[PDB]
Amino acid sequence: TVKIFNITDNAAIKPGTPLYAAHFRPGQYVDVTAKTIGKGFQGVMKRWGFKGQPATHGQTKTHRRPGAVATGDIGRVWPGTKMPGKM
Amino acid sequence: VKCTKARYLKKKNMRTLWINRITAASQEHGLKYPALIGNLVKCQVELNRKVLADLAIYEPKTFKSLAALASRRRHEGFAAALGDGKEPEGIFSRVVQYH
Amino acid sequence: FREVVETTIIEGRITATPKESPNPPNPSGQCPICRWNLKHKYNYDDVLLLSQFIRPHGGMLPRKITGLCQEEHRKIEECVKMAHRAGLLPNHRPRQLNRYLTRWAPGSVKPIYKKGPRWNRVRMPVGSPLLRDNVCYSRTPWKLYH
Amino acid sequence: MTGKELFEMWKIINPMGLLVEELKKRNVSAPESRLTRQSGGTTALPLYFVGLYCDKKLIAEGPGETVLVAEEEAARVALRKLYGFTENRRPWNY
Amino acid sequence: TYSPLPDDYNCNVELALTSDGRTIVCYHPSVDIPYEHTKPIPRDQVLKTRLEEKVEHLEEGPMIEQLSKMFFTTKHRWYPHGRYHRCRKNLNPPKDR
Amino acid sequence: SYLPGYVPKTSLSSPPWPEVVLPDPVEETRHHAEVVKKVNEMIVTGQYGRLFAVVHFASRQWKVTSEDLILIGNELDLACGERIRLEKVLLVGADNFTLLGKPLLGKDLVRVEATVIEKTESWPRIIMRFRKRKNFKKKRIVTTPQTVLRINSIEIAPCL
Amino acid sequence: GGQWRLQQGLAANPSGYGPLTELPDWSYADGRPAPPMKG
Amino acid sequence: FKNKTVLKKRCKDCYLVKRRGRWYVYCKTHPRHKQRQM
Amino acid sequence: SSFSRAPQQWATFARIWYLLDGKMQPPGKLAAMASIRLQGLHKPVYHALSDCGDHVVIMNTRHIAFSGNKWEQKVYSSHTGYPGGFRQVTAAQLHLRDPVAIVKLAIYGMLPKNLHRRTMMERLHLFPDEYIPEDILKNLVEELPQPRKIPKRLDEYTQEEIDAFPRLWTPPEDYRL
Ligand SMILES: [Mg+2]
Ligand SMILES: [Mg+2]
Ligand SMILES: [Mg+2]
Ligand SMILES: [Mg+2]
Ligand SMILES: [Zn+2]
Ligand SMILES: [Zn+2]
Repeated sequence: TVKIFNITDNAAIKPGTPLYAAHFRPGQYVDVTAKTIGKGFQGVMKRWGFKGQPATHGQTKTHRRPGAVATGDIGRVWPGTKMPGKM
Repeated sequence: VKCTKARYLKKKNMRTLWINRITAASQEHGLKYPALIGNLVKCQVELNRKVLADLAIYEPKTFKSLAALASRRRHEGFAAALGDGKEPEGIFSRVVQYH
Repeated sequence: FREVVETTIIEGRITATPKESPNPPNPSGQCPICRWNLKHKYNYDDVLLLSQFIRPHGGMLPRKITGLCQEEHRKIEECVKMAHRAGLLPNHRPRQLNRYLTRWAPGSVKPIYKKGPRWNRVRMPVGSPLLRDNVCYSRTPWKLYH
Repeated sequence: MTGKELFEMWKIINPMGLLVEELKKRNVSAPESRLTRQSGGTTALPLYFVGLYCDKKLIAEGPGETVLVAEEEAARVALRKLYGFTENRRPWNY
Repeated sequence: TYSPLPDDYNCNVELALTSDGRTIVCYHPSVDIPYEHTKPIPRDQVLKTRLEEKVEHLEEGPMIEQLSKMFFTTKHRWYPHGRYHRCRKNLNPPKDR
Repeated sequence: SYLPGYVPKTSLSSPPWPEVVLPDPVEETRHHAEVVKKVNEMIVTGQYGRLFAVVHFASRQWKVTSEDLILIGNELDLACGERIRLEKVLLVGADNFTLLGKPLLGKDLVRVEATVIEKTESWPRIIMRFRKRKNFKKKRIVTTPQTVLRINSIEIAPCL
Repeated sequence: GGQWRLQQGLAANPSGYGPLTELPDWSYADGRPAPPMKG
Repeated sequence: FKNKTVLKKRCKDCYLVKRRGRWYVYCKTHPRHKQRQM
Repeated sequence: SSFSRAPQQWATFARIWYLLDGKMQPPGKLAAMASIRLQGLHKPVYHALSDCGDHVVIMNTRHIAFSGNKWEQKVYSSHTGYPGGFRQVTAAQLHLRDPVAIVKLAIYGMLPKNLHRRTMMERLHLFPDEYIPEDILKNLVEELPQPRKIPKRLDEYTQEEIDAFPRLWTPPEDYRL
């Protein structure tokens, strides 16, 4: 992996140079970016933490489904609506 | 049914195209389309918009002559309006009469 | 004119002034503008006239001293505000967005977030209703609202 | 032969050569090419109006997409003017 | 000293009226560009000068963006068309003058 | 000494357009005479080629030249290949000069000569009327007669 | 320019009773006048 | 301040000032008289 | 013209690079004339199907001027379609963020609402300040005249005209001013 770090002009280091752990020091603060663990296609319960539907009390095939996705007047679904997908 | 109404629409659109091209050439000579048309009529040249566009495209010097004539007629009209008296009518403002 | 000097000693002194240009074209006029034939022939650009009528620091001069009739005074006042906002008076300053024909003070107008329907459209004022009656020199009157 | 161009009927290779030969044989200074008009130049669709002058007197003008082809077209225009087989010439009398 | 239009871009227009006043005569000789107004025409030791024939193959995207930059258009003109339109095109169009 | 009516120069004390003074009639008339004489001697000498004309014909205005073709939307009571003179010339021109009628040029001044070369019919034209939900539908096919005229010559004569 | 033509007395439509519309459109090349037009 | 359509002076110390494009009645001795045109 | 057919066609249908200056000009008038040029309505051979547009290079777009209070009245509205994408920025804020956006939007609004609009906008070129790329400067022809006339501030007046304008009134000798 190659990553691009934004530096000021006084921080330029010659290309080809080795970087080690001691570039940081104890008692410091950093930010760490990485690809999170992929979960594949996931439903709203895992992807967005919806409450779902109750198990018993007559429910037909719905325990883990999104409820209404939009309102009646909107003849469409808003962009950015929380729907199942890759997580 | 459209081949029948498109006849009318074709006539109208061709006239609009002529007007647009005439306006383009007139503005090229610094004149405006209403001024050009009205003053040509006043000068008693009855060229229609089709041939005016044809001259603007294919006969640029003749079109510049026409624009000059219309501009002169407009200036003569301004002069007569400001004079408001009984000064000589103007060389190109003269009307040839028929009986 | 007259100046006051402070040094404690405060004193008043008279300085040289301009007088009236020799021969007005209309001596019978009752107001400087009426006397020079300018009733409807000056705009916010005519900073020469406006400067003749303003204070050194951008303020207006009172009617009882300028000799102007209310109508002309108010038109001068409006033209002066418009010229100040346009920046045509760089030296009559107190104590970046290019504007002109600015009627209202820039810091006191709210944006038109909701333009109305095209039959009750909220328009944007331009120019001045006081200068509405200026000479047109055109076949279309001034558009005071955009 | 009604409605065709001289160099559409009679093909030639070097109009500049023919033109300088004609000018030399009728005792005229050799033409100088100059850039009368120019539009674009850095783009892929330029327009160059190159004029041929003789003794600082314009004898011809020609358009093109490149300076060289515009100059060649100006040479052809000059040839047409000199030989009289021009577009606005007096049409044939039948 | 009066000219209806500026007299320096297309032709030297001179308007006239005949004596009877029935017709207008326009004299318009062309205006020629001054020579002064023109501009002059712009202007491995051991081996062959091998001809520099490189043609990098650009994939469709960057290719189309290069063409669009070159000709100041959008990408839609450059994207292709289907067999229906390709066959509907007239390959022997009428040609006047 | 300011005249009684002097306005100081403001942005709108004077009209924005430039002041224009027209030529005096006498000198201008002699100028017109000189110009007309020059054009006339051009015509006499023959310093022109490839005239063009704007001609009124069949309620239309046509910009024609010699060796031309025009298509008139009616029959013309003329046999094929017949020479006629087009007469209502609104305009005639050439390089460096053009003549303008008011509104028509004198027949002593210019002749248009044309030739009837074809008498034909147009391609069939469709007139279909339709109104929906009212069972309204009509179809008609027409073929307007047509005449193809070749403009042979445009001639001018010294008469200005 | 209908109003101006009216002010000069030349109809309003340039296709009205003027020489432009009333003179014969054509004539034979030898000079024989054409038969009158239907309009 | 109180929103009003018709502004009225309730004191002899009340004064009308036009600020920010709206009229105001300011009173320094009776601040209950502060009025804002709406 | 006695040109050959192909060069004649090329000359007739060639594109022209016009130059236009901002610098105290109304964005609307700039947009009107630029849109005319971009559509090619200034050419007498114009037709919507003839692709006869011209390049327009507008400069000093950072220094345009709005009449009236338009800087604070005029509101540009957009919507990122996510619920709540409705944003409205005054002309001042939009100008501060992007110095060419106002002129670009005006020309875009004035252009005809068909599929040629984006091609015309592609031929349009905008630059906020005096700097112009060298290739464009080498392409330019015909700086068009500015619509407005730049009313010439008081300190820019010369002494000749200052004294040629009459003084209108006689001040009292005893006024402090
Ligand atoms: Mg549960
Ligand atoms: Mg069930
Ligand atoms: Mg279950
Ligand atoms: Mg109509
Ligand atoms: Zn007064
Ligand atoms: Zn109070």
